[PDB]
Amino acid sequence: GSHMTPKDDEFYQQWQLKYPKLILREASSVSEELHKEVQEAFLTLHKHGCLFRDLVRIQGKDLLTPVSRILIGNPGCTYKYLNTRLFTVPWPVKGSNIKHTEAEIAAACETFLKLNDYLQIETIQALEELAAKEKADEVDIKSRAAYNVTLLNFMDPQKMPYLKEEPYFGMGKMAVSWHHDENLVDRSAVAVYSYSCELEGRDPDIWHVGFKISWDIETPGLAIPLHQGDCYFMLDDLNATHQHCVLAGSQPRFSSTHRVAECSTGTLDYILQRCQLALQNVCDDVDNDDVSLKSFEPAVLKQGEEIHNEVEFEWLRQFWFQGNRYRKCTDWWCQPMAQLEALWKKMEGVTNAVLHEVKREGLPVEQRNEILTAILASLTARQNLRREWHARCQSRIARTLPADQKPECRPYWEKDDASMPLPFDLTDIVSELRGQLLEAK
Ligand SMILES: O=C(O)CNC(=O)c1nc(-c2cccc3ccccc23)ccc1O
Ligand SMILES: [Zn+2]
Repeated sequence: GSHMTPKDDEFYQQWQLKYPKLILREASSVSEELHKEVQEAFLTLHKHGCLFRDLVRIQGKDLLTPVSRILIGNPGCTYKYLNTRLFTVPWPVKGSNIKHTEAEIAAACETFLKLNDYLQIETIQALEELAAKEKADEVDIKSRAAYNVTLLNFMDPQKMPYLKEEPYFGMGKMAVSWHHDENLVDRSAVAVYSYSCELEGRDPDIWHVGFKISWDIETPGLAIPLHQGDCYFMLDDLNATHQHCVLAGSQPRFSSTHRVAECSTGTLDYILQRCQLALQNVCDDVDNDDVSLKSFEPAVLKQGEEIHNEVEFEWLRQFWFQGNRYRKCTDWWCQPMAQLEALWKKMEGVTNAVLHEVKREGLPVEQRNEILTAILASLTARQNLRREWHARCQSRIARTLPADQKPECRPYWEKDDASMPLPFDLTDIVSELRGQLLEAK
């Protein structure tokens, strides 16, 4: 089990033969102005403390990433990985009015937008070249380079020295283990700008990106040295056929990883449209607590309860688990989250209305049982997911974080709370409904 670096004769040919959708643009091909702007933007976002270690979940374990991160991108866009939905700090894309940041921060976002445009152009060029090599559509290519977000990383290996050893090729210390990037548009490229501050095998003191073939530890892995401002590109199916990792050096290092996030169910607009659809079933002359529904058709109720779950667990809890970090950097999401929370509270109202109907004196049991069968999976999931999020929020690792990042379990209410129609813990309700469904016939 071994690896190759530029110091190996076989390196270049092995790069050609087993890893040709991996492209490398050395810092030289990038303008000094852009380097400067980008690097000052990294340092800027670092000074203002905008990068946070994520509290992710892997194989059922709550883990703090060694790396500090922040997501920057199109307004209203999210990127979900390791069960953790990141919300963009917005950059000023076309027809945008952010009005949300502290001067320097905004300028940094603008910069990473500029970086994004450049890397996009380079990715398009390289993908052209690749298709032309293949020769020996255009919309597809522009589509696979349309980076809508960048995920920024920082790590100081001197302050963060608790790093695993690369287990298969002897590549040494890993900042990030072997993985595929999730939640990307199919066959979409990833473009990385790497900014490192200042013998057998790979140089331990220099940062590398490592690549291997999926399922395969026989084919030697590649360890690519990254210096200051080097760029690399994972093109086409590389991210699917291969795995990559980050090999830490000794100095601090920043990176900007530009992605086409698969946000078809990952944007504010999308989840507001979903909420609007759920509340089509609600009589909406006035906003009060007397929620009354237009139909108890099972399909409509199932849909409603499914959307309720989606806005609660994919949006509100995800957002508040992060402890309102990035309020530091922008207030963009404050109103939208308030709005999604109000919509969700109304849906608590809807559920209550269904539970009210299910108990109604003159409701024929057949219709009742149709309703129960329609909503039960949703309520069961709501209960299990609430147990999970509550536990995730209270975990030992979670309580150790600063007060500026303390996982707020939200929304959360006590039974003594008369403002909420339904209890947080639905155990008894789900029991009753199941009991009802199995009554003698
Ligand atoms: O810095 C580099 O040169 C390489 N960056 C990443 O690979 C990277 N990968 C992920 C990532 C995305 C999706 C799923 C993952 C699963 C495990 C580890 C990283 C993952 C996140 C931030 C990153 O910076
Ligand atoms: Zn990755």
